[PDB]
Amino acid sequence: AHAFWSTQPVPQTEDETEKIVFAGPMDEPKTVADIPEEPYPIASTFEWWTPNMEAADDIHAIYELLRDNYVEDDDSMFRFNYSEEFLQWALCPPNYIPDWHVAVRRKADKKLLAFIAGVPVTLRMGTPKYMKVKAQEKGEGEEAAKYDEPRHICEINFLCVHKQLREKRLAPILIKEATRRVNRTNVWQAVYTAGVLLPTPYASGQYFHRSLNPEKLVEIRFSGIPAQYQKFQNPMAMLKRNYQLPSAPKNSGLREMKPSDVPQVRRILMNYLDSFDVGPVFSDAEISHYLLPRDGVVFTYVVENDKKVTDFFSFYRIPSTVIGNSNYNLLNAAYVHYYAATSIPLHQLILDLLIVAHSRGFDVCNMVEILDNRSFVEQLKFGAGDGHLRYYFYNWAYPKIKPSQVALVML
Ligand SMILES: CCCCCCCCCCCCCC(=O)SCCNC(=O)CCNC(=O)[C@H](O)C(C)(C)COP(=O)(O)OP(=O)(O)OC[C@H]1O[C@@H](n2cnc3c(N)ncnc32)[C@H](O)[C@@H]1OP(=O)(O)O
Ligand SMILES: CN(C)CCCN(C)c1nc(N(C)CCC#N)c2sc(C(C)(C)C)cc2n1
Ligand SMILES: CN(C)CCCN(C)c1nc(N(C)CCC#N)c2sc(C(C)(C)C)cc2n1
Ligand SMILES: [Mg+2]
Repeated sequence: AHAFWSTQPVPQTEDETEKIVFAGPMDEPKTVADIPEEPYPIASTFEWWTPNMEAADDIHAIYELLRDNYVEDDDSMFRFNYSEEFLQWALCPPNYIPDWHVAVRRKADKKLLAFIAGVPVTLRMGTPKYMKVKAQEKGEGEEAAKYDEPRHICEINFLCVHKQLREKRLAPILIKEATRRVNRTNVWQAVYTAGVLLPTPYASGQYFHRSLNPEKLVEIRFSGIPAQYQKFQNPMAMLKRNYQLPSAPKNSGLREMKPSDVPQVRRILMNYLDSFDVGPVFSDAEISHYLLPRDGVVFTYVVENDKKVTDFFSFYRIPSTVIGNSNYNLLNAAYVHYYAATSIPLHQLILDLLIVAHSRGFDVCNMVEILDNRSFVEQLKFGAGDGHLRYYFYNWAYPKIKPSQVALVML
Protein backbone atom coordinates (compact mmCIF):
# COMPACT_ATOMS: atom_id res chain seq x y z
CA ALA A 1 0.00 0.00 0.00
CA HIS A 2 2.87 2.45 0.68
CA ALA A 3 5.87 1.59 -1.53
CA PHE A 4 7.87 4.47 -0.04
CA TRP A 5 6.56 4.87 3.52
CA SER A 6 6.84 1.11 4.20
CA THR A 7 10.65 1.47 3.80
CA GLN A 8 11.07 4.32 6.31
CA PRO A 9 11.58 4.42 10.13
CA VAL A 10 8.01 5.41 11.08
CA PRO A 11 5.19 3.47 12.79
CA GLN A 12 3.42 1.47 10.07
CA THR A 13 -0.12 1.17 11.44
CA GLU A 14 -2.54 2.44 14.10
CA ASP A 15 -2.29 -1.00 15.69
CA GLU A 16 1.46 -0.52 16.03
CA THR A 17 0.89 3.01 17.35
CA GLU A 18 -1.35 1.53 20.09
CA LYS A 19 1.51 -0.65 21.36
CA ILE A 20 3.75 2.44 21.83
CA VAL A 21 4.30 3.27 25.48
CA PHE A 22 7.66 5.19 25.52
CA ALA A 23 9.20 7.98 23.41
CA GLY A 24 12.36 6.88 21.59
CA PRO A 25 14.04 6.20 18.17
CA MET A 26 12.72 3.66 15.66
CA ASP A 27 15.96 3.09 13.61
CA GLU A 28 19.46 1.75 14.22
CA PRO A 29 21.73 4.39 15.94
CA LYS A 30 24.05 5.61 13.21
CA THR A 31 26.85 8.18 12.95
CA VAL A 32 27.60 11.00 10.45
CA ALA A 33 30.45 8.78 9.18
CA ASP A 34 27.81 6.17 8.14
CA ILE A 35 26.15 8.74 5.82
CA PRO A 36 27.65 9.37 2.28
CA GLU A 37 28.63 12.87 1.14
CA GLU A 38 27.68 11.87 -2.41
CA PRO A 39 24.12 13.23 -3.03
CA TYR A 40 21.29 10.76 -3.48
CA PRO A 41 21.09 9.56 -7.13
CA ILE A 42 18.80 11.47 -9.45
CA ALA A 43 18.14 11.03 -13.17
CA SER A 44 20.63 12.57 -15.56
CA THR A 45 18.24 15.28 -16.84
CA PHE A 46 17.77 16.72 -13.33
CA GLU A 47 20.07 18.25 -10.71
CA TRP A 48 19.94 19.17 -7.02
CA TRP A 49 19.99 22.89 -6.26
CA THR A 50 20.41 24.63 -2.89
CA PRO A 51 18.57 28.05 -3.06
CA ASN A 52 19.79 30.86 -0.83
CA MET A 53 16.56 31.72 1.01
CA GLU A 54 18.00 35.03 2.24
CA ALA A 55 18.61 36.20 -1.38
CA ALA A 56 15.65 37.98 -3.00
CA ASP A 57 15.92 36.32 -6.39
CA ASP A 58 16.22 32.70 -5.10
CA ILE A 59 13.33 33.35 -2.70
CA HIS A 60 11.38 34.60 -5.71
CA ALA A 61 12.10 31.43 -7.73
CA ILE A 62 10.82 29.21 -4.88
CA TYR A 63 7.87 31.58 -4.34
CA GLU A 64 6.71 31.09 -7.97
CA LEU A 65 6.92 27.27 -7.75
CA LEU A 66 4.74 27.30 -4.63
CA ARG A 67 2.34 29.96 -5.98
CA ASP A 68 1.61 27.79 -9.02
CA ASN A 69 1.94 24.26 -7.55
CA TYR A 70 1.44 24.21 -3.77
CA VAL A 71 -1.54 23.07 -1.69
CA GLU A 72 -4.97 23.60 -3.25
CA ASP A 73 -8.50 22.42 -2.52
CA ASP A 74 -9.99 19.48 -4.42
CA ASP A 75 -12.27 21.74 -6.53
CA SER A 76 -9.36 23.97 -7.58
CA MET A 77 -10.94 27.11 -6.10
CA PHE A 78 -8.06 28.31 -3.89
CA ARG A 79 -4.31 27.66 -3.85
CA PHE A 80 -2.02 28.94 -1.10
CA ASN A 81 0.15 31.94 -2.05
CA TYR A 82 2.73 32.25 0.77
CA SER A 83 4.58 35.53 0.23
CA GLU A 84 8.26 35.99 -0.48
CA GLU A 85 8.69 37.77 2.91
CA PHE A 86 6.90 34.90 4.61
CA LEU A 87 9.19 32.28 3.05
CA GLN A 88 12.35 34.13 4.17
CA TRP A 89 10.93 34.38 7.72
CA ALA A 90 9.76 30.74 7.92
CA LEU A 91 12.93 29.24 6.47
CA CYS A 92 15.76 31.34 7.96
CA PRO A 93 15.30 31.38 11.76
CA PRO A 94 18.32 31.57 14.09
CA ASN A 95 21.03 29.03 13.32
CA TYR A 96 19.22 27.71 10.26
CA ILE A 97 21.15 25.38 7.98
CA PRO A 98 21.15 26.52 4.32
CA ASP A 99 21.85 22.96 3.10
CA TRP A 100 18.44 21.88 4.50
CA HIS A 101 16.69 23.85 1.73
CA VAL A 102 16.58 21.38 -1.17
CA ALA A 103 15.38 21.93 -4.77
CA VAL A 104 15.39 20.00 -8.04
CA ARG A 105 15.91 21.79 -11.37
CA ARG A 106 15.85 20.48 -14.91
CA LYS A 107 19.55 20.58 -15.94
CA ALA A 108 19.17 21.78 -19.58
CA ASP A 109 17.47 25.03 -18.88
CA LYS A 110 17.29 25.28 -15.09
CA LYS A 111 13.45 24.97 -14.82
CA LEU A 112 12.49 24.60 -11.14
CA LEU A 113 10.65 21.31 -10.57
CA ALA A 114 10.48 20.54 -6.81
CA PHE A 115 11.32 21.84 -3.31
CA ILE A 116 11.43 20.69 0.32
CA ALA A 117 12.71 22.60 3.34
CA GLY A 118 13.96 21.78 6.82
CA VAL A 119 14.59 24.21 9.71
CA PRO A 120 16.02 23.48 13.21
CA VAL A 121 13.67 23.33 16.18
CA THR A 122 14.36 22.41 19.80
CA LEU A 123 11.42 20.20 20.79
CA ARG A 124 10.17 18.55 23.98
CA MET A 125 9.24 15.10 22.68
CA GLY A 126 9.68 12.84 25.72
CA THR A 127 7.03 10.35 26.92
CA PRO A 128 3.69 12.21 27.42
CA LYS A 129 2.09 12.68 30.86
CA TYR A 130 -0.61 9.96 30.65
CA MET A 131 1.99 7.41 29.55
CA LYS A 132 4.47 8.40 32.29
CA VAL A 133 1.61 7.55 34.72
CA LYS A 134 1.24 4.12 33.11
CA ALA A 135 5.04 3.67 33.42
CA GLN A 136 4.98 4.54 37.14
CA GLU A 137 2.21 1.92 37.57
CA LYS A 138 4.36 -0.81 35.94
CA GLY A 139 7.68 0.15 37.59
CA GLU A 140 8.99 1.38 34.19
CA GLY A 141 9.73 5.07 34.97
CA GLU A 142 13.40 4.88 33.95
CA GLU A 143 12.60 3.81 30.41
CA ALA A 144 9.77 6.34 30.14
CA ALA A 145 12.09 9.23 31.16
CA LYS A 146 15.05 8.35 28.90
CA TYR A 147 14.34 11.06 26.34
CA ASP A 148 12.81 13.79 28.52
CA GLU A 149 15.54 16.35 27.57
CA PRO A 150 14.49 18.73 24.71
CA ARG A 151 16.01 17.58 21.43
CA HIS A 152 17.54 19.56 18.55
CA ILE A 153 15.70 18.17 15.52
CA CYS A 154 14.46 19.14 12.03
CA GLU A 155 10.97 20.55 11.13
CA ILE A 156 10.02 19.79 7.48
CA ASN A 157 7.64 21.94 5.41
CA PHE A 158 6.93 23.22 1.86
CA LEU A 159 7.34 19.88 0.05
CA CYS A 160 6.15 20.60 -3.51
CA VAL A 161 6.44 18.86 -6.91
CA HIS A 162 5.53 20.74 -10.14
CA LYS A 163 2.09 19.70 -11.44
CA GLN A 164 3.64 18.36 -14.68
CA LEU A 165 5.85 15.93 -12.70
CA ARG A 166 3.20 14.51 -10.35
CA GLU A 167 2.92 10.76 -9.68
CA LYS A 168 6.44 10.04 -10.97
CA ARG A 169 7.96 9.11 -7.55
CA LEU A 170 9.97 12.36 -7.31
CA ALA A 171 8.71 13.18 -3.77
CA PRO A 172 10.43 10.05 -2.26
CA ILE A 173 13.77 11.07 -3.81
CA LEU A 174 13.37 14.62 -2.39
CA ILE A 175 12.64 13.16 1.03
CA LYS A 176 15.67 10.80 0.92
CA GLU A 177 18.04 13.63 -0.13
CA ALA A 178 16.66 15.86 2.65
CA THR A 179 17.11 13.02 5.16
CA ARG A 180 20.75 12.56 4.03
CA ARG A 181 21.48 16.30 4.42
CA VAL A 182 19.93 16.37 7.92
CA ASN A 183 21.71 13.17 8.95
CA ARG A 184 25.06 14.63 7.73
CA THR A 185 24.59 17.27 10.47
CA ASN A 186 24.04 14.61 13.19
CA VAL A 187 20.24 15.09 13.42
CA TRP A 188 18.16 11.89 13.28
CA GLN A 189 14.55 12.91 13.94
CA ALA A 190 12.10 15.25 12.19
CA VAL A 191 8.67 16.63 12.88
CA TYR A 192 6.22 17.27 9.98
CA THR A 193 2.55 17.90 9.40
CA ALA A 194 0.19 17.24 6.48
CA GLY A 195 -3.52 17.26 5.68
CA VAL A 196 -3.26 13.77 4.14
CA LEU A 197 -3.22 10.57 6.19
CA LEU A 198 0.16 8.80 5.96
CA PRO A 199 1.79 6.18 8.21
CA THR A 200 1.21 7.14 11.05
CA PRO A 201 0.25 10.36 12.95
CA TYR A 202 0.88 10.76 16.68
CA ALA A 203 -1.87 13.45 16.88
CA SER A 204 -4.57 14.94 14.61
CA GLY A 205 -6.57 18.14 15.00
CA GLN A 206 -9.42 19.63 12.99
CA TYR A 207 -9.14 23.11 11.43
CA PHE A 208 -11.50 25.91 12.58
CA HIS A 209 -12.35 29.16 10.80
CA ARG A 210 -13.87 32.47 11.95
CA SER A 211 -15.49 34.70 9.27
CA LEU A 212 -14.28 38.32 9.29
CA ASN A 213 -15.59 39.47 5.83
CA PRO A 214 -18.55 37.12 5.21
CA GLU A 215 -19.82 38.97 2.10
CA LYS A 216 -16.51 38.32 0.30
CA LEU A 217 -16.27 34.75 1.62
CA VAL A 218 -19.73 33.99 0.20
CA GLU A 219 -18.88 35.73 -3.12
CA ILE A 220 -15.76 33.55 -3.61
CA ARG A 221 -17.55 30.37 -2.35
CA PHE A 222 -15.25 29.90 0.61
CA SER A 223 -18.49 30.11 2.63
CA GLY A 224 -22.14 29.72 1.83
CA ILE A 225 -25.12 31.42 3.42
CA PRO A 226 -26.30 28.78 5.95
CA ALA A 227 -29.84 27.38 5.54
CA GLN A 228 -31.08 28.91 8.77
CA TYR A 229 -30.42 32.46 7.47
CA GLN A 230 -32.90 31.84 4.62
CA LYS A 231 -35.74 32.45 7.14
CA PHE A 232 -34.80 36.15 7.03
CA GLN A 233 -35.83 38.81 4.53
CA ASN A 234 -32.13 39.69 4.02
CA PRO A 235 -29.95 36.61 4.67
CA MET A 236 -26.67 38.37 3.88
CA ALA A 237 -27.43 41.35 6.13
CA MET A 238 -28.08 38.93 9.00
CA LEU A 239 -24.88 36.97 8.27
CA LYS A 240 -22.82 40.19 8.31
CA ARG A 241 -24.43 41.17 11.61
CA ASN A 242 -23.62 37.76 13.08
CA TYR A 243 -19.87 38.19 12.44
CA GLN A 244 -19.63 41.96 13.20
CA LEU A 245 -16.68 43.02 15.43
CA PRO A 246 -15.53 46.16 17.28
CA SER A 247 -13.44 48.56 15.21
CA ALA A 248 -10.77 48.97 17.91
CA PRO A 249 -9.32 46.58 20.56
CA LYS A 250 -11.13 46.28 23.88
CA ASN A 251 -8.18 45.43 26.14
CA SER A 252 -6.64 48.32 27.96
CA GLY A 253 -2.94 48.52 27.25
CA LEU A 254 -2.85 46.48 24.03
CA ARG A 255 0.06 47.53 21.78
CA GLU A 256 2.45 46.00 19.22
CA MET A 257 5.35 43.92 20.61
CA LYS A 258 8.80 45.54 20.61
CA PRO A 259 12.35 44.22 21.22
CA SER A 260 12.33 45.14 24.91
CA ASP A 261 9.36 42.80 25.42
CA VAL A 262 11.37 39.70 24.36
CA PRO A 263 12.43 38.49 27.89
CA GLN A 264 8.91 38.86 29.38
CA VAL A 265 7.23 37.25 26.36
CA ARG A 266 9.72 34.37 26.43
CA ARG A 267 8.99 33.86 30.16
CA ILE A 268 5.19 33.77 29.92
CA LEU A 269 5.21 31.71 26.70
CA MET A 270 7.61 29.06 27.96
CA ASN A 271 5.75 28.77 31.27
CA TYR A 272 2.54 28.15 29.34
CA LEU A 273 3.93 25.76 26.70
CA ASP A 274 5.44 23.59 29.43
CA SER A 275 1.93 22.33 30.28
CA PHE A 276 1.65 20.46 26.93
CA ASP A 277 3.28 17.10 26.03
CA VAL A 278 4.91 18.14 22.73
CA GLY A 279 6.15 21.69 22.32
CA PRO A 280 9.06 23.92 21.27
CA VAL A 281 11.69 25.52 23.50
CA PHE A 282 12.63 28.99 22.23
CA SER A 283 15.72 31.09 23.03
CA ASP A 284 15.48 34.89 23.18
CA ALA A 285 16.81 34.99 19.58
CA GLU A 286 14.05 32.57 18.50
CA ILE A 287 11.32 34.53 20.37
CA SER A 288 12.60 37.67 18.54
CA HIS A 289 12.56 35.94 15.16
CA TYR A 290 9.21 34.21 15.39
CA LEU A 291 7.25 36.90 17.26
CA LEU A 292 8.51 40.43 16.52
CA PRO A 293 6.14 42.08 14.01
CA ARG A 294 7.08 41.86 10.32
CA ASP A 295 4.96 43.74 7.78
CA GLY A 296 2.70 41.44 5.77
CA VAL A 297 3.91 38.30 7.63
CA VAL A 298 3.54 38.14 11.43
CA PHE A 299 1.56 40.41 13.78
CA THR A 300 2.11 40.31 17.55
CA TYR A 301 0.52 42.34 20.34
CA VAL A 302 1.15 42.49 24.09
CA VAL A 303 -1.13 43.55 26.91
CA GLU A 304 0.86 45.97 29.02
CA ASN A 305 -0.73 47.75 31.93
CA ASP A 306 1.22 49.55 34.62
CA LYS A 307 4.50 48.80 32.91
CA LYS A 308 4.18 45.02 32.96
CA VAL A 309 3.50 42.67 30.02
CA THR A 310 0.98 40.11 31.26
CA ASP A 311 -0.42 38.62 28.02
CA PHE A 312 0.27 38.45 24.29
CA PHE A 313 -1.02 37.03 21.04
CA SER A 314 0.36 36.58 17.56
CA PHE A 315 -1.05 35.70 14.14
CA TYR A 316 0.50 35.23 10.69
CA ARG A 317 -0.74 35.88 7.15
CA ILE A 318 -1.25 33.26 4.43
CA PRO A 319 -3.12 34.52 1.35
CA SER A 320 -4.63 32.20 -1.24
CA THR A 321 -5.06 32.71 -4.97
CA VAL A 322 -8.77 32.77 -5.85
CA ILE A 323 -8.58 30.67 -9.01
CA GLY A 324 -12.07 31.00 -10.52
CA ASN A 325 -13.62 34.39 -9.55
CA SER A 326 -14.06 37.87 -11.15
CA ASN A 327 -14.44 40.31 -8.26
CA TYR A 328 -11.42 39.05 -6.28
CA ASN A 329 -7.90 37.69 -6.83
CA LEU A 330 -6.90 36.89 -3.22
CA LEU A 331 -8.31 35.38 0.02
CA ASN A 332 -6.46 37.00 2.95
CA ALA A 333 -6.30 34.61 5.91
CA ALA A 334 -4.93 35.24 9.43
CA TYR A 335 -3.78 32.12 11.32
CA VAL A 336 -3.58 32.02 15.14
CA HIS A 337 0.09 31.62 16.18
CA TYR A 338 1.46 31.54 19.75
CA TYR A 339 -0.18 33.32 22.70
CA ALA A 340 -0.19 33.35 26.51
CA ALA A 341 -2.72 34.81 28.94
CA THR A 342 -1.97 35.48 32.61
CA SER A 343 -4.29 38.43 33.45
CA ILE A 344 -7.43 37.91 31.34
CA PRO A 345 -9.34 34.88 30.03
CA LEU A 346 -8.15 33.50 26.70
CA HIS A 347 -11.44 34.40 24.97
CA GLN A 348 -10.91 38.08 25.88
CA LEU A 349 -7.34 38.06 24.53
CA ILE A 350 -8.31 36.33 21.26
CA LEU A 351 -11.26 38.67 20.66
CA ASP A 352 -8.66 41.41 20.28
CA LEU A 353 -6.84 39.18 17.75
CA LEU A 354 -10.01 39.00 15.64
CA ILE A 355 -10.56 42.80 15.99
CA VAL A 356 -6.99 43.63 14.86
CA ALA A 357 -7.09 41.11 12.01
CA HIS A 358 -10.43 42.45 10.75
CA SER A 359 -9.12 46.07 11.07
CA ARG A 360 -6.09 45.13 8.93
CA GLY A 361 -8.20 43.71 6.09
CA PHE A 362 -8.11 39.94 6.73
CA ASP A 363 -11.13 37.94 5.50
CA VAL A 364 -11.04 34.91 7.84
CA CYS A 365 -9.11 33.74 10.92
CA ASN A 366 -8.09 30.05 10.91
CA MET A 367 -6.47 27.73 13.46
CA VAL A 368 -5.99 24.03 14.39
CA GLU A 369 -7.51 22.77 17.70
CA ILE A 370 -4.05 22.55 19.31
CA LEU A 371 -2.99 24.51 22.46
CA ASP A 372 -6.14 25.75 24.32
CA ASN A 373 -7.72 26.78 21.01
CA ARG A 374 -10.88 24.82 21.88
CA SER A 375 -11.49 27.09 24.88
CA PHE A 376 -12.77 30.09 22.89
CA VAL A 377 -14.31 28.41 19.82
CA GLU A 378 -18.02 28.84 20.60
CA GLN A 379 -18.07 32.28 22.17
CA LEU A 380 -15.91 33.74 19.39
CA LYS A 381 -18.01 32.02 16.62
CA PHE A 382 -15.32 29.81 15.13
CA GLY A 383 -16.71 26.75 13.39
CA ALA A 384 -15.04 23.44 12.56
CA GLY A 385 -13.83 23.18 8.95
CA ASP A 386 -13.45 20.28 6.53
CA GLY A 387 -9.76 19.73 7.03
CA HIS A 388 -7.38 18.27 9.58
CA LEU A 389 -3.72 18.76 10.40
CA ARG A 390 -2.01 15.46 11.22
CA TYR A 391 1.29 15.58 13.24
CA TYR A 392 4.07 13.09 12.43
CA PHE A 393 7.56 12.28 13.57
CA TYR A 394 10.34 10.75 11.47
CA ASN A 395 12.36 8.05 13.36
CA TRP A 396 10.54 8.61 16.66
CA ALA A 397 8.13 6.19 18.35
CA TYR A 398 5.50 8.23 20.23
CA PRO A 399 2.19 7.32 21.99
CA LYS A 400 -0.98 8.87 20.54
CA ILE A 401 -1.84 12.18 22.16
CA LYS A 402 -4.83 14.51 21.95
CA PRO A 403 -4.35 17.68 19.81
CA SER A 404 -4.85 19.76 22.99
CA GLN A 405 -1.55 18.25 24.22
CA VAL A 406 0.33 19.67 21.17
CA ALA A 407 1.93 23.13 21.45
CA LEU A 408 3.91 23.25 18.15
CA VAL A 409 2.39 25.61 15.58
CA MET A 410 3.35 24.61 12.03
CA LEU A 411 3.29 27.25 9.24
C1 LIG B 1 15.95 13.00 10.04
C2 LIG B 1 15.49 13.99 8.96
C3 LIG B 1 14.24 13.46 8.19
C4 LIG B 1 13.74 14.51 7.16
C5 LIG B 1 12.54 13.94 6.35
C6 LIG B 1 11.30 13.69 7.22
C7 LIG B 1 10.07 13.24 6.36
C8 LIG B 1 9.37 14.42 5.65
C9 LIG B 1 8.19 13.92 4.81
C10 LIG B 1 7.54 15.04 3.97
C11 LIG B 1 6.70 15.99 4.85
C12 LIG B 1 6.04 17.10 4.04
C13 LIG B 1 5.22 18.11 4.86
C14 LIG B 1 4.50 19.01 3.91
O1 LIG B 1 5.16 19.81 3.27
S1 LIG B 1 2.81 18.85 3.74
C15 LIG B 1 2.48 19.80 2.23
C16 LIG B 1 2.68 18.84 1.01
N1 LIG B 1 2.61 19.59 -0.26
C17 LIG B 1 1.51 19.57 -1.01
O2 LIG B 1 0.45 19.02 -0.72
C18 LIG B 1 1.59 20.43 -2.26
C19 LIG B 1 0.83 19.84 -3.51
N2 LIG B 1 1.23 18.44 -3.82
C20 LIG B 1 2.41 18.12 -4.27
O3 LIG B 1 3.31 18.93 -4.50
C21 LIG B 1 2.68 16.67 -4.50
O4 LIG B 1 1.42 16.02 -4.60
C22 LIG B 1 3.53 16.01 -3.40
C23 LIG B 1 4.97 16.57 -3.42
C24 LIG B 1 2.95 16.23 -1.99
C25 LIG B 1 3.64 14.50 -3.62
O5 LIG B 1 4.18 14.24 -4.93
P1 LIG B 1 3.35 13.34 -5.98
O6 LIG B 1 1.90 13.42 -5.72
O7 LIG B 1 3.89 13.65 -7.27
O8 LIG B 1 3.73 11.86 -5.51
P2 LIG B 1 5.08 11.03 -5.87
O9 LIG B 1 4.73 10.03 -6.93
O10 LIG B 1 6.24 11.91 -6.07
O11 LIG B 1 5.23 10.32 -4.44
C26 LIG B 1 4.24 9.51 -3.85
C27 LIG B 1 4.60 9.18 -2.43
O12 LIG B 1 4.54 10.44 -1.70
C28 LIG B 1 3.75 10.26 -0.55
N3 LIG B 1 3.15 11.56 -0.21
C29 LIG B 1 2.17 12.25 -0.84
N4 LIG B 1 1.96 13.39 -0.14
C30 LIG B 1 2.82 13.42 0.93
C31 LIG B 1 3.06 14.38 1.93
N5 LIG B 1 2.30 15.56 2.03
N6 LIG B 1 4.02 14.11 2.82
C32 LIG B 1 4.70 12.92 2.78
N7 LIG B 1 4.53 11.98 1.81
C33 LIG B 1 3.59 12.26 0.86
C34 LIG B 1 2.70 9.27 -0.99
O13 LIG B 1 2.02 8.67 0.11
C35 LIG B 1 3.57 8.29 -1.80
O14 LIG B 1 4.24 7.40 -0.91
P3 LIG B 1 3.68 5.91 -0.72
O15 LIG B 1 2.29 6.06 -0.23
O16 LIG B 1 3.78 5.30 -2.07
O17 LIG B 1 4.55 5.24 0.28
C1 LIG C 1 -7.74 15.69 0.76
N1 LIG C 1 -8.23 17.06 0.85
C2 LIG C 1 -8.30 17.91 -0.32
C3 LIG C 1 -8.61 17.69 2.09
C4 LIG C 1 -8.64 19.14 1.61
C5 LIG C 1 -7.91 20.10 2.55
N2 LIG C 1 -7.44 21.25 1.77
C6 LIG C 1 -6.12 21.27 1.16
C7 LIG C 1 -8.25 22.39 1.62
N3 LIG C 1 -7.62 23.58 1.38
C8 LIG C 1 -8.37 24.70 1.22
N4 LIG C 1 -7.80 25.94 0.98
C9 LIG C 1 -6.52 25.97 0.24
C10 LIG C 1 -8.54 27.12 1.49
C11 LIG C 1 -7.55 28.24 1.85
C12 LIG C 1 -6.70 28.27 0.61
N5 LIG C 1 -5.88 27.89 -0.17
C13 LIG C 1 -9.76 24.59 1.33
S1 LIG C 1 -10.90 25.85 1.20
C14 LIG C 1 -12.23 24.73 1.46
C15 LIG C 1 -13.65 25.25 1.48
C16 LIG C 1 -13.69 26.30 2.58
C17 LIG C 1 -14.00 25.85 0.13
C18 LIG C 1 -14.62 24.10 1.75
C19 LIG C 1 -11.85 23.39 1.68
C20 LIG C 1 -10.39 23.37 1.59
N6 LIG C 1 -9.60 22.27 1.73
C1 LIG D 1 2.49 22.11 6.38
N1 LIG D 1 1.46 23.09 6.87
C2 LIG D 1 1.29 23.31 8.34
C3 LIG D 1 0.42 23.34 5.89
C4 LIG D 1 -0.60 24.35 6.41
C5 LIG D 1 -1.46 24.70 5.20
N2 LIG D 1 -2.56 25.56 5.64
C6 LIG D 1 -2.30 27.01 5.76
C7 LIG D 1 -3.84 25.05 5.75
N3 LIG D 1 -3.94 23.75 5.53
C8 LIG D 1 -5.14 23.09 5.59
N4 LIG D 1 -5.06 21.70 5.47
C9 LIG D 1 -6.27 20.84 5.48
C10 LIG D 1 -3.74 21.00 5.59
C11 LIG D 1 -3.30 20.93 4.15
C12 LIG D 1 -1.85 20.58 4.32
N5 LIG D 1 -0.72 20.30 4.42
C13 LIG D 1 -6.30 23.88 5.83
S1 LIG D 1 -7.97 23.48 5.90
C14 LIG D 1 -8.43 25.12 6.22
C15 LIG D 1 -9.88 25.53 6.37
C16 LIG D 1 -10.28 26.14 5.00
C17 LIG D 1 -10.80 24.35 6.63
C18 LIG D 1 -10.09 26.54 7.48
C19 LIG D 1 -7.34 26.01 6.26
C20 LIG D 1 -6.13 25.23 6.05
N6 LIG D 1 -4.90 25.79 6.02
MG1 LIG E 1 6.44 12.76 -8.82
